[PDB]
Amino acid sequence: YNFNGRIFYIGRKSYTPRTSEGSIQMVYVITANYAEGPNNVCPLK
Amino acid sequence: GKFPSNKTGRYFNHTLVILPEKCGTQITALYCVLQPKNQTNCTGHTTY
Amino acid sequence: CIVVDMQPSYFQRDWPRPINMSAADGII
Ligand SMILES: *[C@@H]1O[C@H](CO)[C@@H](O[C@@H]2O[C@H](CO)[C@@H](O[C@@H]3O[C@H](CO)[C@@H](O)[C@H](O)[C@@H]3O)[C@H](O)[C@H]2NC(C)=O)[C@H](O)[C@H]1NC(C)=O
Ligand SMILES: *[C@@H]1O[C@H](CO)[C@@H](O)[C@H](O)[C@H]1NC(C)=O
Ligand SMILES: *[C@@H]1O[C@H](CO)[C@@H](O)[C@H](O)[C@H]1NC(C)=O
Ligand SMILES: *[C@@H]1O[C@H](CO)[C@@H](O)[C@H](O)[C@H]1NC(C)=O
Repeated sequence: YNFNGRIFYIGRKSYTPRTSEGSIQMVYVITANYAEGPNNVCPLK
Repeated sequence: GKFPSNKTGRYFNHTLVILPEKCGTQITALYCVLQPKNQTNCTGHTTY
Repeated sequence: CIVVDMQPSYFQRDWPRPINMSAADGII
């Protein structure tokens, strides 16, 4: 691949995004930062 | 990357630019794709 | 589009102001 004028040897491999019946299989990564200041983000109670 | 005039200072994807405006009273921040124009001594051709 | 003059020879006067830690100049 010629990106910007430089040679980059790459490789692409596909995969099936969803199951046969039509359910999309997600992956959700959640990173929560506990800092020393006031905690703004809260669950709604 | 490099300009077509073999110079340095071209950014090939989304750039963040910080610009002061209105006699130094407003500070703006644009995150936009910066495309070179094709005019004489204006980032186009072999003369830059 | 606009013809400009580029000449960095006049742009080399130094008047340096180094970082003074005792005043916390660049402390975030
Ligand atoms: C998170 O969101 C859900 C959905 O928006 C909230 O659940 C909803 O809670 C209200 C009141 O607690 C329910 O209203 C009630 O509905 C029944 C009929 O369904 C009606 O007879 C009552 O008079 C009242 O209006 C609503 O149905 C319910 N919805 C669902 C889908 O459960 C939930 O309270 C939220 N969590 C919070 C705010 O902490
Ligand atoms: C960067 O710019 C190139 C120019 O066409 C474009 O193909 C590429 O998708 C851009 N990068 C991203 C992450 O979109
Ligand atoms: C920029 O100007 C200085 C001043 O003469 C010079 O020493 C330097 O080589 C120049 N750099 C480029 C990339 O033209
Ligand atoms: C740093 O600032 C303090 C406060 O004026 C001064 O006393 C000290 O000499 C400064 N240090 C240097 C290296 O300039």
